[PDB]
Amino acid sequence: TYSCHFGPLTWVCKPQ
Amino acid sequence: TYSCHFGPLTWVCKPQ
Amino acid sequence: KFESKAALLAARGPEELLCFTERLEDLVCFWEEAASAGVGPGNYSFSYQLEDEPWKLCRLHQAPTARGAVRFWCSLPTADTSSFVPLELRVTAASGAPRYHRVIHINEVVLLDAPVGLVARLASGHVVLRWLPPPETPMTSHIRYEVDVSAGNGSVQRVEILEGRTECVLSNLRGRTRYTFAVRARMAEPSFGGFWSAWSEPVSLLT
Amino acid sequence: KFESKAALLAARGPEELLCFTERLEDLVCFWEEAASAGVGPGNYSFSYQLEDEPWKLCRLHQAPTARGAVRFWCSLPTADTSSFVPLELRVTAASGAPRYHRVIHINEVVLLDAPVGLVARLADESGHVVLRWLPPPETPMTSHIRYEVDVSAGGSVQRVEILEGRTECVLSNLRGRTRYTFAVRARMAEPSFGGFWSAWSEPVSLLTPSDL
Repeated sequence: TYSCHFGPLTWVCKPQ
Repeated sequence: TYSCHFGPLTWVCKPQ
Repeated sequence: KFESKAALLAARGPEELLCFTERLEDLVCFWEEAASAGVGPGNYSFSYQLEDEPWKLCRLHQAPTARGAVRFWCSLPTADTSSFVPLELRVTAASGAPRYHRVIHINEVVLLDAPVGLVARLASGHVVLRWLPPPETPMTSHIRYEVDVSAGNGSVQRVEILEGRTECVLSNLRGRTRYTFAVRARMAEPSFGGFWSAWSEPVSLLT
Repeated sequence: KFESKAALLAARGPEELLCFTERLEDLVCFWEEAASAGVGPGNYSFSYQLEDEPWKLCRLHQAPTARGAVRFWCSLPTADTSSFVPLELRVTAASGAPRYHRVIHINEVVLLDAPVGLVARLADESGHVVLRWLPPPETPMTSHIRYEVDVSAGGSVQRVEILEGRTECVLSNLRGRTRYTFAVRARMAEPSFGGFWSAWSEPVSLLTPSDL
């Protein structure tokens, strides 16, 4: 699993 | 903001 | 304002709990009904429930509709605007008598704003449309579009613009004719869903 | 068979520590070299560090190759196949000398299985050729996979690109009364993923209507 979120273009996912 | 993980179609994010 | 008088006339449809999200981090729900003297926010109970969470009460409101009915609307606090999990909504009168019950998913009731900055230039005897997405909106590349082409002088044709593409290249368009274009957007699957936004301000061009 | 022999005569360049993932929960790395009696997998240590966790070992195997070369490969354990962190890989000759160094991201080296269930029909109205297919078996994130279709005339080079997610393709510029062989291949899409094109899927041939 990862810590994703919204944003301008699309999904943003840093390593959670 | 969401704990996403690879799904059949695309990301699967249940909330955190 | 003719469009305005038109909506006043146009025939009704059954009462219904309607919810929609604008910027994907907001949610509004509401219903309209006969404005009978007496009623108010106090006469109704509107609560929701996110799975694995407690039932919460929503501060209802009331405002007059342009047509004369009363619109009772609740607006979920930001923190409860979680998308992918099932949301439950029960609106019952103070007497206990049930009114509405709808289970939704926030990401499936998107009514975006209409696009802006639409422009139509000329090419190879071809017409090129370009436009911006609804301002202040995330997941831009998840929005598909649709262009309305209606030839002036006593008509129509419609194109489905695929996801994240904010530019269309129109081909077959009869010589000297005055076309009037317009575009509208809506969130696209697999993740999102919803309704078509209104149209953007249109643009005419004589070929 | 032809393709088999076609490969044998080919020309390779320098050996490389090649790695790939088929489904995003595996990873197989390998390389090839010439034989040398007394040279078995035990002569090499394939170790790998992964996002600040301790280095670990990977048991190397040896397999034969049609061209008379031997290949050594290691397949990482499921738990160590995270898709966005920098996996460092190291291989050393027992004599201390290093053979390869390579820092990769699993999501960047995807090589799926070829698509399946390629079926073909003619559109009821137009009569054009409508192609449908299902994505590679047991592979996640389907809507992120783009394709490419090859159209051969029983001709010239004709290859149609397919927006990721879409597993249907309607062709219209085809001659009538002609046999066309189709085959589709897959690839993970940007920007989250990266990698290589898959092998072609089993093909299908089909006649076109007499006149169009």
